[PDB]
Amino acid sequence: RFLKVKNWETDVVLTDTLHLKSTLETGCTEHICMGSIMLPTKDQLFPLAKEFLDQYYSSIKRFGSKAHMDRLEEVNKEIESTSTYQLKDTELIYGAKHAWRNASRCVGRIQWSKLQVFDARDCTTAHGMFNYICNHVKYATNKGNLRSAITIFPQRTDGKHDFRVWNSQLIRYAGYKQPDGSTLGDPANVQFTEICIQQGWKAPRGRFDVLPLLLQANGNDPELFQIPPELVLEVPIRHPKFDWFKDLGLKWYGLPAVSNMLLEIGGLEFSACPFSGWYMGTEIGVRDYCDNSRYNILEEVAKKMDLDMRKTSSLWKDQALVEINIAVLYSFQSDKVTIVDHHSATESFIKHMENEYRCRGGCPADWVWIVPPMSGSITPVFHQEMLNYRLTPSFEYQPDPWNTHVW
Amino acid sequence: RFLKVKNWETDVVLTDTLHLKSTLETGCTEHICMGSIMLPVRTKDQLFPLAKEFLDQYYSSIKRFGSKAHMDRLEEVNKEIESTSTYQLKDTELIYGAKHAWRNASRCVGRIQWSKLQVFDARDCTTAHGMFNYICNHVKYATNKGNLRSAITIFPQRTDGKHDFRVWNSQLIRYAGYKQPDGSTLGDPANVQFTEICIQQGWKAPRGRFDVLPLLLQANGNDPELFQIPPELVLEVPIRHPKFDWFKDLGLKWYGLPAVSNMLLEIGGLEFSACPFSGWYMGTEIGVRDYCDNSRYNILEEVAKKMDLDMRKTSSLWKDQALVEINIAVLYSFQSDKVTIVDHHSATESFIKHMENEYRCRGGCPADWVWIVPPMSGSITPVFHQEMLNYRLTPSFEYQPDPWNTHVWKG
Ligand code: HEM
Ligand code: HEM
Ligand SMILES: Cc1cc(N)nc(C[C@H]2CNC[C@H]2OCCNCC(F)(F)c2cccc(F)c2)c1
Ligand SMILES: Cc1cc(N)nc(C[C@H]2CNC[C@H]2OCCNCC(F)(F)c2cccc(F)c2)c1
Ligand SMILES: C[C@H](O)[C@H](O)[C@H]1CNc2nc(N)[nH]c(=O)c2N1
Ligand SMILES: C[C@H](O)[C@H](O)[C@H]1CNc2nc(N)[nH]c(=O)c2N1
Ligand SMILES: [Zn+2]
Repeated sequence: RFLKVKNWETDVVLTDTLHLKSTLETGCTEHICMGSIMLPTKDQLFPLAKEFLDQYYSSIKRFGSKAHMDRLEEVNKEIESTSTYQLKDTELIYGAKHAWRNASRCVGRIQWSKLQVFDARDCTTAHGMFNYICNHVKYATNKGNLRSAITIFPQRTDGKHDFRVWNSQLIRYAGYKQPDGSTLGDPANVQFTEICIQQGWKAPRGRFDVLPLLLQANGNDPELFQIPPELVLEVPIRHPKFDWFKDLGLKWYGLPAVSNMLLEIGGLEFSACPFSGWYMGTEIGVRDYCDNSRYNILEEVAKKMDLDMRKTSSLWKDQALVEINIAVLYSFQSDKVTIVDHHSATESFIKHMENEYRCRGGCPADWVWIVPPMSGSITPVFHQEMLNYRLTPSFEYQPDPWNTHVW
Repeated sequence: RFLKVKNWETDVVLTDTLHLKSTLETGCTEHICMGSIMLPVRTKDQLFPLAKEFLDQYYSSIKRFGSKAHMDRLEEVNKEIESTSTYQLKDTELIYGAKHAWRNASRCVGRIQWSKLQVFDARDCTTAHGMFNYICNHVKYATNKGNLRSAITIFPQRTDGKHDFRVWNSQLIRYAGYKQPDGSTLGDPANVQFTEICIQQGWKAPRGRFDVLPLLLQANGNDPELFQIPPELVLEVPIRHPKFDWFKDLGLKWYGLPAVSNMLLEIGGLEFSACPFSGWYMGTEIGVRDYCDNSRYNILEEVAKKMDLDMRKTSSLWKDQALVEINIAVLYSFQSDKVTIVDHHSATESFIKHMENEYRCRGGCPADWVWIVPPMSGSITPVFHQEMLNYRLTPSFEYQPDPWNTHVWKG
C-alpha cells in the first residue's frame, strides 16, 4: 500500500501514497505489463463532481466547510435538474493546473502552477475559436520569451455539439505525397494536409508550410483559418561550428502547442483545450528531424560531415545526432526563443519529483516518456524509478475527429 | 485472447497469444505500472505441477507430447518427488531448460542467439575448488581467444536452502573498487562492498584502477573460498580511439567476457542458485554505463576536457559529444583486437528480427522496453519505436539476494 521508489544513482528512496487516490486503469495486469504501449449520466457525473470538489476544497484548506457543503448541494441540484454543471472560474483554473500536474508523460511539470488559463467557454463559432487561438498564440509566444497557456472551449454536452481543433498542434508543417513516391515536408501530416486541401486550402506545396487551423464549433462542420504569419515565430537552424548547416534549409517553430487532447475536470469533458509551453531541444532535433518516418535528415547531415557511413559501428548516426541537436539549441538561444536542453529539463523534473513526494506523497510518472530519446543514462531520470498511475483532472487522448464527424 | 503490439515507425502490427501461458506476476496492477522498478525450500505439493508443466513443454518441443516416453518420464518424476522430495533433470531437459530461460529473458536484447548456448553440466561438483575448476574451463571455452562463444555452467540445484552453491561475485570478471579515507574511490565504485569482503577473506589487493577481482565461491552451503582466475585466462582490451591519439593516455581498458554469476535459474520448479552465463558485449554497456554513469568510472569530464569542448553550459551538449566518442573508442578497440562485440544499432535491429520471428513461430516474445532500449541514442534504434509486452515465462533467470546478506557463517 505504501510503495517505494529508488534512485539507483543516488540511493534516495521515496515513498508513494498518492497512488491510492488513483482512479482510472493503466492497461497493465499482474500477468502483463503494457508500459510501452502508446494507447493502452447524472449517476456517473455526481461522484466525479464530488471527488473533484473534495480535492479542490482541501487544497484551499476549506474541507468540510460551509462553502464546501454549499457548493456540493448546488452542483447536486444543478446536475439533478440539468444533467451537467458549470465550473467556477477558480475550479476551472485549479482543474487545468492539476491536469498538467497529473500528466505522467510530461517532463516539464516543475512549471505546473505557472499556467495562464484562458476561459473560452463563452465561444460559439469557429471564427470565435480562431480569435481565441490567435490571442493564445501571441500571449504564449511573447516575442520569444515563452509563457505556458491553455485555452478552454465549452465542455461536451450531449456529444453531438463538440468543440474540436482538428490540428494535432496549433502550429505544424504540411506533408505532401508526391508523384516521385517520396514525401515532401512532414510525413506525419499527410492525411491532415489532404483534409485541409479537400476543404479548400491553398497549399503552397513547400517543405515547411505552416498548416491552417481547422476549427469545429458546436459540433458543426470545421472551417479553415490561416494564423497570421506575424504571430508564428520560427527559428532558422544553424550550427555554431559548421557553416554549411544553414544550407540544409532547416527551420522549426518556437511554440509547441498540443491541440487535440481532452481535458477532464470533475467528470466534465473539454474536447478542445489547446495548451502550450516551450520546447525541450530533443523533441525537435531527435524526433522531428531524425525519426525515420519524420524529416529523417540523418543521412544528409552525416554526408555533409563526411563521416564513414559504411558501417553502423562507426557510430555515424550518433555523431550527426549530437550535432543536429547542438544546432537546434544554438539557433533557439541565439534568436532568444525559450528552449530547454534535456540535461537541464531532466534535472528539474527530479527536483520536482522530490517536491511532489514531500508535499503530495507522490508524482505519477511514465519512465518510457520521461527519459529523453538521446543519451538516456547520462540524464538523471534514467536512474530514477517512477510509478505510473492515472489521476484526475487529466489530459486524455481522443479519436481524430474526421474518423467520427458526421458531415 | 489476443494482444496487439505496433511498431510506430513501420506500422507492422503483431499479435501475442503466448502471454496466455504466462504464470508469475509482474508487479503491475490495473491501478499501477511498475515497469520502471528494478526489482518489483519448496513443497511436493507445488513441485509436481511445475515439473509437469515443464515436461509437457519439453515433450511438445521434441514432437513427442503424449508419447509413452513422455508418460513414463512424468510417472518417473512423480515417483521421484514423492520418494525424495525433489527430482533430477536429464541432460537433455537441462540443456532445453537453460536455452529457454535465456529465450524467456525479457530484459535481454541479445536473444536472437538463444538456441546457440554451450551448456556445461556441473551438477557433479561438490567443493569450491571444483567450482573454481569448472569456472576456469567455462571462461577459457567462452573466451575462445576473442571469438566469443555463449556458455552457461550449471552447479547443483537447491535442496533445503541450507546447502546452496553460490558464486558471490556478481560477474565472473570485474574490477575491484576501493573507498579512500578522503572519500574518493579508486577503481570501480560498484564493487567497493564486494572488494571489502574479498580483502576481509584474505585477498591481497594491488589497489589499482583495474584489478580483476578473485572469485569468491560457495559450495554446498559452506563458507565461501577465494581463488584468483589465471590472468592468462582473462582477456582484456586497452581502449584507444581511431582519430584521437590522446585517448590511450586515459589508461582505460575493459575485459572481453561479460559473464553474469549471481542469478538463479529456475527449470521445472528446480532452483539452480549458481549458474554463471556469458555471451559478448554490446558496446554501450561499457562505453555508456561502466564508463559514464556518475556512480561508475565517471570519465565524461576528463574526456570532454581533452576534446576542449565548451563545458560551461550543459546546452553545448558536451556530455553527449564526449559520450559518442567514448563509445566509438570501445567499438574500435574490440574490433581491432578481434574480440567479439556488437554495436547498439546492429544489436537492436537483430532483436527486432528475432522478435518478429518469435511472434510468428511462438505466438509472442516477452520484452522489457525499459531495458531493451539502449542507454544512448534511444530513438535512432528501431526498438524505441517498438511496442512490447512484458510477462514472465518459465524456465527463467531470476535475481536473488546477495549471499553475504543471508549466509550463515560456519567459521
Ligand atoms: C513549459 C514547458 C514544457 C515542457 C519543457 C514540456 C515537456 C514535455 C515533453 C518533452 C513531452 C513529451 C512529448 C512527446 O514526446 O511527444 C511532454 C508531454 C506532455 N505534456 Fe509537457 N511540457 C511543457 C509544458 C506543458 C504544459 C503547459 C502542459 C499542459 C498544460 C503539458 C502537458 C503535457 C501532456 C498532457 C503530455 C503528454 C502528451 C501526449 O501524451 O502526447 N506540458 N511534455
Ligand atoms: C550473446 C550475446 C548477448 C548480448 C549482446 C546480450 C545483451 C544483453 C544486455 C545489453 C543486457 C542488459 C544488461 C544490463 O543493462 O545490465 C542483457 C541482459 C540479460 N541477458 Fe543478455 N546478452 C547476451 C547473451 C546472454 C546469455 C548467454 C544469457 C544467458 C544464457 C543472457 C541472459 C540475460 C539475462 C537473464 C539478462 C537480465 C540481467 C539482469 O536482469 O541483470 N544473455 N543482455
Ligand atoms: C505543451 C508542450 C510542450 C512541449 N515542450 N512539448 C509538447 C509535446 C509536443 C511537441 N513535440 C511533440 C508534441 O507532442 C504531441 C505528440 N504526442 C504523441 C502523439 F500524439 F504523437 C501520439 C501519437 C500516437 C499515439 C500516441 F500515444 C501519441 C507539448
Ligand atoms: C551474458 C551477458 C552478455 C551481455 N552482453 N551482457 C550481460 C550483462 C552484464 C554486462 N554488462 C552489465 C551486466 O549486467 C549486470 C548489471 N545489471 C544490473 C543488475 F543486474 F546488476 C541489477 C542492479 C540492481 C538491481 C537489479 F535488479 C539488477 C550478460
Ligand atoms: C513504443 C514506445 O512506447 C513509443 O515509441 C514511445 C517511447 N517513448 C516516447 N517518449 C516520448 N517522450 N515521446 C514518444 O512519442 C515516445 N514514443
Ligand atoms: C530505474 C530504471 O528502471 C533503471 O535505471 C534501469 C533502466 N533501464 C536499464 N536498462 C538496462 N539495459 N540496464 C539497466 O541497468 C537499466 N537500469
Ligand atoms: Zn506495467
